[PDB]
Amino acid sequence: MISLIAALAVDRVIGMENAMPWNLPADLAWFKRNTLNKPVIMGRHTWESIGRPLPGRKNIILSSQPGTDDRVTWVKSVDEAIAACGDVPEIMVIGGGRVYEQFLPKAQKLYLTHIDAEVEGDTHFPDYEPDDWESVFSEFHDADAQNSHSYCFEILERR
Ligand SMILES: NC(=O)c1ccc[n+]([C@@H]2O[C@H](COP(=O)([O-])OP(=O)(O)OC[C@H]3O[C@@H](n4cnc5c(N)ncnc54)[C@H](OP(=O)(O)O)[C@@H]3O)[C@@H](O)[C@H]2O)c1
Ligand SMILES: CN(Cc1cnc2nc(N)[nH]c(=O)c2n1)c1ccc(C(=O)N[C@@H](CCC(=O)O)C(=O)O)cc1
Ligand SMILES: [Mn+2]
Ligand SMILES: [Mn+2]
Ligand SMILES: [Mn+2]
Ligand SMILES: [Mn+2]
Repeated sequence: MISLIAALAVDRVIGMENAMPWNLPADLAWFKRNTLNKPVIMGRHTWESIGRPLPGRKNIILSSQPGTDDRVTWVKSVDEAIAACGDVPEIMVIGGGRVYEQFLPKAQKLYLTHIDAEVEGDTHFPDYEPDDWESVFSEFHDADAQNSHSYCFEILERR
């Protein structure tokens, strides 16, 4: 099973200048909770944004070019990325925009954080078709001293 996980600001913005212009520790905790002990697939730009291997996860990087770090696994196509995960229950695709667009048709589950923040961005989550997805979990949180925007965690499953 392939899942996508992402945090989206208003208008589906997911990044700006290879970074994310919000700091929401509760959402990072959610990301860790839902990805630990699973393989994670990311594009090369997201690998450079994260800046180091994510511990406790098999890190698979998509790039057309040879890899430059043997602490992670480098693959050259979508099919190779999936195969490199082996026979696990759930593969997590962690972006960025180009990678989400290629894996969305293959995904059964979306883990989305909707952040109530107006962010100029240069990268968006794919338009997906709402009729294709059932919301199975949602949990809203007001802003607090640690998280400066309200946010909603949602899980959707392909109908
Ligand atoms: N809000 C969130 O949840 C979230 C999550 C992840 C990322 N982001 C943000 O997303 C932005 C980065 O996204 P992006 O769309 O620019 O880049 P991306 O999807 O991270 O990386 C694209 C790169 O991945 C490689 N790639 C993708 N598909 C491939 C394929 N089929 N075969 C081979 N290589 C492939 C290519 O590398 P080569 O050029 O080396 O061939 C391509 O240039 C940043 O702003 C980051 O902060 C946000
Ligand atoms: C840019 N990026 C890709 C990306 C994909 N999907 C996402 N989905 C959502 N919901 N929120 C995102 O921020 C998000 N980010 C990342 C991803 C992870 C990290 C990072 O440092 N993670 C640590 C933190 C553990 C903690 O603080 O509790 C860890 O996991 O151990 C940094 C940048
Ligand atoms: Mn092929
Ligand atoms: Mn197999
Ligand atoms: Mn806000
Ligand atoms: Mn599209």
